[PDB]
Amino acid sequence: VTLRTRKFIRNPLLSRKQMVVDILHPGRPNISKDELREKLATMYKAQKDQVSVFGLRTQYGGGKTTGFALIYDSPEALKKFEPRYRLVRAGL
Amino acid sequence: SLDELAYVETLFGHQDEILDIDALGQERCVSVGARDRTARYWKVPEESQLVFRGGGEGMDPASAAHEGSMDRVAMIDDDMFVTGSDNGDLALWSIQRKKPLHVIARAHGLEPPIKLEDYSADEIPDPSIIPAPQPRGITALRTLP
Amino acid sequence: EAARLDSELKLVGEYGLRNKREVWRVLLTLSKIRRAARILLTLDEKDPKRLFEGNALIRRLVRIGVLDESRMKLDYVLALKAEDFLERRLQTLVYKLGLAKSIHHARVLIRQRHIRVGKQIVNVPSFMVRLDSQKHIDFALTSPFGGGRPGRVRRKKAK
Amino acid sequence: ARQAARSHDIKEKRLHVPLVDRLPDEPPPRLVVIVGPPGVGKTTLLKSLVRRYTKETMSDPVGPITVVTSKKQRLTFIECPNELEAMIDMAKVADIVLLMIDGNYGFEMETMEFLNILANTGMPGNVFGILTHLDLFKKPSALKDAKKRLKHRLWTELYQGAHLFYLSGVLNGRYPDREIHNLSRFLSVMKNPRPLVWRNTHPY
Amino acid sequence: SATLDEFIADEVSTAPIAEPSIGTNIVKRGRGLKTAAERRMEEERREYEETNFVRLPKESKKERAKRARMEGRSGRMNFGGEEFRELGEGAERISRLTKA
Amino acid sequence: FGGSSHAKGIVLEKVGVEAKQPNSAIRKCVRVQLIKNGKKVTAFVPNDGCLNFVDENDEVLLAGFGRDIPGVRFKVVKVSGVGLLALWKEKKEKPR
Amino acid sequence: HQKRLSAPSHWLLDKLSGAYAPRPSTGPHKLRDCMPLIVFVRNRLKYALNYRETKAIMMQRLVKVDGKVRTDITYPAGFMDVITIEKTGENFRLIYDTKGRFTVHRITDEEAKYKLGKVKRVQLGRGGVPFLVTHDARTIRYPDPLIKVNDTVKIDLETGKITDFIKFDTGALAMITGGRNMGRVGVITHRERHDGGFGIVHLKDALDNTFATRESNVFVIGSEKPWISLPK
Amino acid sequence: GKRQITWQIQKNKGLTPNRKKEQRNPRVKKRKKYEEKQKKLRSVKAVYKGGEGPGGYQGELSGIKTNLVKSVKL
RNA sequence: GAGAAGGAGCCUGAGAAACGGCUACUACAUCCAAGGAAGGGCAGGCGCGCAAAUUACCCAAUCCCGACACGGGGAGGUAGUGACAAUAAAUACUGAUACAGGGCUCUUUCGGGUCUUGUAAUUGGAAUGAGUACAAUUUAAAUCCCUUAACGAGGAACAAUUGGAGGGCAAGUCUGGUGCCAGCAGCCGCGGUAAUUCCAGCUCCAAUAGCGUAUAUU
Repeated sequence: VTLRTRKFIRNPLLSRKQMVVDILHPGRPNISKDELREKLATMYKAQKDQVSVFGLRTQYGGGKTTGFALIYDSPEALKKFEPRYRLVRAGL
Repeated sequence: SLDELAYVETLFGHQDEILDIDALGQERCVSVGARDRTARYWKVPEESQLVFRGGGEGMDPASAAHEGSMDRVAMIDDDMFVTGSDNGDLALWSIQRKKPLHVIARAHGLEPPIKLEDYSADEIPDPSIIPAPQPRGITALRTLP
Repeated sequence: EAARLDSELKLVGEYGLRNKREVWRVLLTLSKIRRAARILLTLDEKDPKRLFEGNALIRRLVRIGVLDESRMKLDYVLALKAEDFLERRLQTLVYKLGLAKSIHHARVLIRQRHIRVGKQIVNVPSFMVRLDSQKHIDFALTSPFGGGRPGRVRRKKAK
Repeated sequence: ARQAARSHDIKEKRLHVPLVDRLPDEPPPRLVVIVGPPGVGKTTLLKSLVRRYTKETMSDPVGPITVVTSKKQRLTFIECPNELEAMIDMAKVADIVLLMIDGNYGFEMETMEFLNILANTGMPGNVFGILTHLDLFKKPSALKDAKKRLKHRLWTELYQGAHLFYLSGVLNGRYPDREIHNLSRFLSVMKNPRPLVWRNTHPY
Repeated sequence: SATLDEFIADEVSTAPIAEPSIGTNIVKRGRGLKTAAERRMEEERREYEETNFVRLPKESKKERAKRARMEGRSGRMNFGGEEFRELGEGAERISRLTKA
Repeated sequence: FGGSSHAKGIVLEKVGVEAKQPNSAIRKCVRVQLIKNGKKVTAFVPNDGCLNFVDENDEVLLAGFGRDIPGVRFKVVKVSGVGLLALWKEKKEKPR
Repeated sequence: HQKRLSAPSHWLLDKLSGAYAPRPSTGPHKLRDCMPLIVFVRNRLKYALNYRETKAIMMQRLVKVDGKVRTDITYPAGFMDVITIEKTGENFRLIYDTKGRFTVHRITDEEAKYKLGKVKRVQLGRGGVPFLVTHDARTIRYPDPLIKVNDTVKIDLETGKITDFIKFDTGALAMITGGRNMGRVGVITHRERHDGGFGIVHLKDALDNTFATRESNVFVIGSEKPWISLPK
Repeated sequence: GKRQITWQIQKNKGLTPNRKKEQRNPRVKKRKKYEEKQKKLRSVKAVYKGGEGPGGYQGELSGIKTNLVKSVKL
């Protein structure tokens, strides 16, 4: 259930904020990235509609999962800067 | 992690039961086990170890004892530390070298030799036979960061 | 070659392996090693190639703890054999470290993944061990010996 | 050397018995048996085949349906009903036999029965198998495993390295067109009937 | 020169080498124990993966065939934790460097 | 023989089914015709109730003999496209 | 459609960028004397991630190369071109290392406003007008008359006018932009004419290593006068 | 309302000769043959088998023949 | 390097003597209402009547072209088959009780050797992957992997084979011969198929996820 965000970059010119996001569910089942976007709306004080996470490789032996969360300054910035398949995976 | 009160990770590599561990404000460890005479500097979030083996090397020569076990550790700064072995050995070490920087034997001297009165139940107490004293060695260590 | 027959059988029986395939395979490993030993004797003493390559190979062998920390010379490098390679074979460590009553029970345990070395559980009983790791072998948390769930038979008997 | 050995092995397999041919210069329409279990859509295969060959949807195709597919030759497609008796009829007739197999169900007894009777009375020219109703599978691993095992069993029953095509769904209520197309591709590339003494001595 | 590199790495260099932990470098349920060089290669793969934090396709068929070909043609065997070269021209390089 | 390992043949006309004793080699001989030349040679079948499988004018494949009519050379492995030991372990029946 | 292995080695690229490398568009700089802008931003400076990412960032007017916005993705940025990005507000110059590979200097507008461009050729154009062609293929109408070949010129880059010049001088620190000893910072100490073609100079470093380099591939930077701040 | 096939025709063994557990696992068969051979060895030569009994010595618990020499004559 | 049915001539463009086109000649060859009219590629399957690797999917990444942020890309990468090899490895673990008394081995054999072994006995324990699988993830989308909740071994089953040696037989069959013999072997017997439950699943040996046989032969 616990999280860390190493290697965070502002990306001001792409208007996006990039953290190497490590999420750890010890003994819990897998993650539900949409719930992760909900949680990271709160974790970095945003809304769920301008955040998008991909990557999401759970390590060997369960628990830790490495993902890549992208926080845009606007959901429209996400719309203009986001990949098509990533948008429809988010549900837009 | 006490913040969520959970287990996060373990580390193995110790041939002995680990006797002592010291730490600092960074994400590292140092951990000594006894009969291997070995300190281990744990690089925690990358999960590596740095092995450090002691090999202990006007008095009777027999009383001088090598590094029997490896009892206490004190991490002083990010790069040096010290070990205390129960044969009275006090050894400053560097991360940068494989070798101890500086060890001193009989850090608390030798033990008092026992009486002939309790060593032998003889009406004649003879010092011709008597064991050599063992080195009064380290039970505990501390340092301030 | 009835001697070949009985010798291979005694190898398996003393260490309860499965077939002469696996036994011949470990013998092939030994053959490559003793080939190395022969070559490094063919170069004469105090030669630099000999010094560094032989020091290397001896460090390799003592790193996997097969050749003893006592004896550290090319003579004993020649003198090693299959019983020693089987000694550092893994399942033997479960039996000689007192978790499984029998070598076969150890084989079954390794199948259903109850022991680990360091972190990860192991399934292959021919995972060679290292001298530096061999004492760090215990049950995993998910196995009822180590804990976790009590098991399916305890589950059904409670049912 | 090894060239000579391999080549004489090749001619060795190139040998058979010397039987006489008796096929007229305008040979009759060679026959395709359609055969499967009950509830298999024997009917559906007939429908989709005749549409691919004739552009004409038959809402209820029965009987011997005869179709040209090359300037040399032509076929009569005919299914068996669900009786062993008509199965033995079309068995003693046949020259090429499509056998259709049910997927998630496994094998049907009449399927193996007919396989046996065709085996005894004679292996004709060509036999192919179509594994069908494949969209009754949630699990890709399950589907691929079933394909593997039924391939192996059908191989040792039929002969080594057989021909077993796959038919995924039922699209318009008709079939998948690409699958039935390359099916027609492999079956229209034709070979002479194989000389069974019955079909080279008598009239039928 | 690799044997020489290992000797100067451990024996004469008064600087201890970082060892990875025991259970981490087990590859697939025990079917692999990671050696130092390709373990470093794994580290290089992961550090590139976190540089641009992109995902990769796991090694494609051509590089797979290539490295398996090098293995099948290669005089090096990964017995346990260690690698084992054969004893031809690398050792002759040792001989040449020592004459130098 | 010849230049290849196996050879093909028709079986011509069985002798030795008039053979009196059950399992004598003069039951188990059979007369094959070598196709590559047209020869008439003499081959074995490894059991009586499988000689029963070899019927006249059914494709028959012969091969060597390695080990009471001493020195017959040939025995028969695949019958009509299926192996003899197969038929006689009753794996797959005979296609003619 | 060339390979990543056929890509030249002075602009760097790892083993994971796919087998192909983009070819640079034609322009002021030469083909093998180019690092494309995408290779700059996302492969060397990693500011974007994808082809379409870099594409979009350049479709919007956010970057200006040498004071002018550039939109084509593979524009030639060969040597000591200044690149401003106003969002971070940082400018970059493109030099070599001692190893002969591309290096990028972060810089502000104070040093970024000018360019030390190497003169290629002076001529007398139509209307008899003297003009100047520099290494950046920039022409200048009516230069100062003293500047002949093998001199460099400090250029305004906003009006683009002459701001200074350094004469070709055996006694001036120079930079190597070609050949087998490419990218070696040292002082011109001698020059041999070799009239008949391919004359050279003798150039020692700061630490007593003399070597013979061709006046074609030489490039002066200043007598001492580090007019562009080399990284320490 | 269909008709299944059986294990037989799914695995056309037919007229194979029948075998045992001991054969069917080639792990087990070299366990027992190793056991019985080691038992077979316990006929000819002499194995060590621990010390004298923990309760004590109890005679040569299976007889002594006098007139039997088991010495290799060198 | 040479070519886009064959020679000859011509046409655009920055770049072609594109093989892109036109024209003639030649040569096929299509439809036709007979007057006309268009047109010439690779891939595949057979190639004896008998045979063995997808007719998968996407431009997601990298790269390329255009009025051009979007469009298109036969590069590229994703997936499927596999005893041709090669790799790791299941098809079981372990008591307790009862009972039986031989089990086995051999130079040297009408003779010796060594001591706990077996039982198709009764029962107790645990252990579980293969299959099955909710999901979540992965991905262009899928799949695989990692995780992972839940089902999930008592033999007659979640059914290991190929190969050779040998033992035992009938109210059965046949070939010899100075009665009982001796051979060959023998799925056949009197009856009997919903009948029979027997060497009750015989013994040995080798390799066992494989292994034989012919031929050439070294």
